[PDB]
Amino acid sequence: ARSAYSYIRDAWKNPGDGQLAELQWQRQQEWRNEGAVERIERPTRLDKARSQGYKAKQGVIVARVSVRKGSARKRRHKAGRRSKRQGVTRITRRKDIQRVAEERASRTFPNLRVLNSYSVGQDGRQKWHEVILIDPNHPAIQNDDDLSWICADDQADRVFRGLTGAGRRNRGLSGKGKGSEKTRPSLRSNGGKG
Amino acid sequence: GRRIQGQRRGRGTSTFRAPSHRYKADLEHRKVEDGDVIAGTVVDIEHDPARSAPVAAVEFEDGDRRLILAPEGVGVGDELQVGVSAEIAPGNTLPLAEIPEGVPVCNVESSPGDGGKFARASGVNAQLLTHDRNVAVVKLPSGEMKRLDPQCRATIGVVAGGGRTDKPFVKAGNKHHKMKARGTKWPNVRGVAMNAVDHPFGGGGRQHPGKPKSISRNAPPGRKVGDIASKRTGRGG
Amino acid sequence: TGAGTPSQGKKNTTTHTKCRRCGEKSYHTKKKVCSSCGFGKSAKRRDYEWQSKAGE
Amino acid sequence: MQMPRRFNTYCPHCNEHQEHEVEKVRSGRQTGMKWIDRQRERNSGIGNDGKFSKVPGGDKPTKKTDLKYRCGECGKAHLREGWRAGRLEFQE
RNA sequence: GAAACAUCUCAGUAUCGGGAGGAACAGAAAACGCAACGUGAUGUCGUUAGUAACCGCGAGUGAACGCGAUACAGCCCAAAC
RNA sequence: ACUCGUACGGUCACUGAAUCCUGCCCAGUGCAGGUAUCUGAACACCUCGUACAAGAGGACGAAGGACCUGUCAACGGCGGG
RNA sequence: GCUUUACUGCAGGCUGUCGCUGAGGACUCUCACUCCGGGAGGAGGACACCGAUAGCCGGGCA
Ligand SMILES: [Cl-]
Ligand SMILES: [Cl-]
Ligand SMILES: [Cl-]
Ligand SMILES: [Cl-]
Ligand SMILES: [K+]
Ligand SMILES: [Mg+2]
Ligand SMILES: [Mg+2]
Ligand SMILES: [Mg+2]
Ligand SMILES: [Mg+2]
Ligand SMILES: [Mg+2]
Ligand SMILES: [Mg+2]
Ligand SMILES: [Mg+2]
Ligand SMILES: [Mg+2]
Ligand SMILES: [Mg+2]
Ligand SMILES: [Mg+2]
Ligand SMILES: [Mg+2]
Ligand SMILES: [Mg+2]
Ligand SMILES: [Mg+2]
Ligand SMILES: [Mg+2]
Ligand SMILES: [Mg+2]
Ligand SMILES: [Mg+2]
Ligand SMILES: [Mg+2]
Ligand code: NA
Ligand code: NA
Ligand code: NA
Ligand code: NA
Ligand code: NA
Ligand code: NA
Ligand code: NA
Ligand code: NA
Ligand SMILES: [Sr+2]
Ligand SMILES: [Sr+2]
Ligand SMILES: [Sr+2]
Ligand SMILES: [Sr+2]
Ligand SMILES: [Sr+2]
Ligand SMILES: [Sr+2]
Ligand SMILES: [Sr+2]
Ligand SMILES: [Sr+2]
Ligand SMILES: [Sr+2]
Ligand SMILES: [Sr+2]
Ligand SMILES: [Sr+2]
Ligand SMILES: [Sr+2]
Ligand SMILES: [Sr+2]
Ligand SMILES: [Sr+2]
Ligand SMILES: [Sr+2]
Repeated sequence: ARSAYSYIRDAWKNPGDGQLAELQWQRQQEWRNEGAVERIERPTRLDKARSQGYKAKQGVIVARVSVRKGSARKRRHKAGRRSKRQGVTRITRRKDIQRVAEERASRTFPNLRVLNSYSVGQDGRQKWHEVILIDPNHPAIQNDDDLSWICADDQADRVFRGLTGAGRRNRGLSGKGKGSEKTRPSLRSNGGKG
Repeated sequence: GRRIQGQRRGRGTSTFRAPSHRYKADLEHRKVEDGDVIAGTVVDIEHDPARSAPVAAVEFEDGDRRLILAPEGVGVGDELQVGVSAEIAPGNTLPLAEIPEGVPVCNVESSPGDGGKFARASGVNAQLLTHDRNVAVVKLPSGEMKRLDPQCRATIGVVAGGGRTDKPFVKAGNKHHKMKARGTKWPNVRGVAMNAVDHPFGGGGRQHPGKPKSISRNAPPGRKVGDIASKRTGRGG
Repeated sequence: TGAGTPSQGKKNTTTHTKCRRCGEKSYHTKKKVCSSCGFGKSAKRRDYEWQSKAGE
Repeated sequence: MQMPRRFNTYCPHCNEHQEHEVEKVRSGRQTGMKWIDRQRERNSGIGNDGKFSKVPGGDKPTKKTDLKYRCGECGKAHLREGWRAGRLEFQE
């Protein structure tokens, strides 16, 4: 039979329809008055959280982050630039808003490590994402056969080096064949052409 | 070129800033709940460095020493009342609804409870004209008919220090002293006397503007100089 | 007044001093920032890639 | 100059002389789906677009004859080398 | 550089911000597509090749599959119950 | 920032104490107001096209422009016969 | 370096359109959102702000 989780999932397929439309209209009013990074006890999308790796355990933290909507907040050139490099308005950043959210969260919690994240909607001026962070130093996690990999030294600051799922997708690493010639094993090894 | 003088202004540097640390008080109306039982005695009449007009020092019934925007004919010993049921006397503050038509008023609020925005300079006044349940039409010092909320407070009488503009400065030194008390860079060098690099009207073998002086509203800062969006120019016609 | 020799006489102000962090006479006693190591500006030591030739 | 609307001349299709009809080549409308149209969309970004930033040039004082010679029996057309003519009017 | 120059080129170079390790990153196919009755995670080396592809179709720019090597290693969740 | 400011304000320009004065010109350029009609992009909408799409056309039409008016202590002009 | 009715572009301003954005070719409302108010509450209101795109102006700048 269907899980209770499948209903949270099916509601989030259309966040502008049904009971969720009313819920988000109410929640966003409280969210707009909240901070940049707000730690929350329980995830808004349980299915997605659990699907991404969350467990109702010690050392597993969730936090909602709001990042501004739109393109790059670019300053115009103060020196000589050829016509091609004179733009301000149409320039967009190479990192997506989800990745900016994950980084801001990881900085608010220096000891924790980013596991994953997901979208929880937007209004006209900003976007909200909930980031699942993990405590690599808590024994409740060092003994977890499903999460203890994040405790390794090489997993330190994993988000800033693009090792998150959102990191790997934004780096163009999804495709294993055609189209990923300049992306795998890294953008840097391929001369920054990805 | 180089940024024009009006552009250096917005950066808010020392040269363009007002000497706020030498200023006395932010002349706002008192916060009363409802009851009118707030009145006070005028203790002193001081000079306000920010507006070059006098300001009255009032001590209220509850023990609050605040500087208020002084109208004409207000002295030491005089009692001033602030509230809804206040007396229609010069120097009293009450909402526009309670003030009768045809009475000169000053320190008028824009949105009820802001503390006064309009008619604050030396000798000027706002004229209260029409009454309604919804709107109070006030004629501001510029001659404009401002439709306001009747719950907007205002002080009865014309502002003190009238006729200041009547006497000439005579000499540059007097202007210097007035300007040292304001948020203004003075003296003024004409753009026509500058280099092309410094102003749109700069350059030339003789002094005259480049293009015509009447500039469009859509003009960017650095080009918006001369006669900004002029409907007309000159005296005749 | 000339910008050269006669303007050098007014120079009796102390700005750059011995730094607590690096030991260089670059701690600006008015800015409270070291021009050499960045003490007072950053926790990280001031270093730049242009302090050496590009391929070195 | 004056040009006869219908006249006897060679047909490279029929391989014999037939009565041809002369018509001025009417410009066929563009689809906007050729490679050059797709390149105009792709190679245009911030600043100058190179070749796509150029505007159409001038005109020669006199253009050549742009004509179609349509066969009377087989109904197929052929193109010929044009000649400089300030005006080209047809007879009948 | 294009014997000017704007796209292009120099170059994702210089330089700047953030961060890990002793190495990093990548990685067990929603792959490939010598189309196959075929291959079988990933880096890297040789080659494929200055080939395909791009380009005021100018100057210039420029892969990959495959192959020969190196080394080889596959696994864990979410959900169902 | 102006601004502990509010039109007797303060911003932007021109001229340059006082005294006597400051003519004519709105065609061009600028600014501003208006505008039946004309022109005027994209989205959505309608027709054609495509089992879809590219694409072609139509309808509607903002500011702007055409057009009209105001304005020279606005740029300036004040001749030849 | 500087100028402009040089070429090409880039900011900026104006304007339409989409998102935020809701209820009953012009209109009413209040629930988002904005502002005023210490507060109660008041003004405004699906507009404005902001994100995106389109047309016009655009030596202010390259
Ligand atoms: Cl992290
Ligand atoms: Cl003054
Ligand atoms: Cl012809
Ligand atoms: Cl194969
Ligand atoms: K260049
Ligand atoms: Mg590598
Ligand atoms: Mg005040
Ligand atoms: Mg004056
Ligand atoms: Mg000063
Ligand atoms: Mg002057
Ligand atoms: Mg000079
Ligand atoms: Mg000179
Ligand atoms: Mg200039
Ligand atoms: Mg002169
Ligand atoms: Mg002059
Ligand atoms: Mg060259
Ligand atoms: Mg050439
Ligand atoms: Mg290249
Ligand atoms: Mg391939
Ligand atoms: Mg002079
Ligand atoms: Mg506020
Ligand atoms: Mg220039
Ligand atoms: Na962290
Ligand atoms: Na790319
Ligand atoms: Na492309
Ligand atoms: Na050359
Ligand atoms: Na040159
Ligand atoms: Na090119
Ligand atoms: Na004129
Ligand atoms: Na020079
Ligand atoms: Sr760290
Ligand atoms: Sr206040
Ligand atoms: Sr105030
Ligand atoms: Sr000049
Ligand atoms: Sr006149
Ligand atoms: Sr001197
Ligand atoms: Sr000194
Ligand atoms: Sr500092
Ligand atoms: Sr450094
Ligand atoms: Sr493109
Ligand atoms: Sr372009
Ligand atoms: Sr010609
Ligand atoms: Sr293998
Ligand atoms: Sr005079
Ligand atoms: Sr005119």
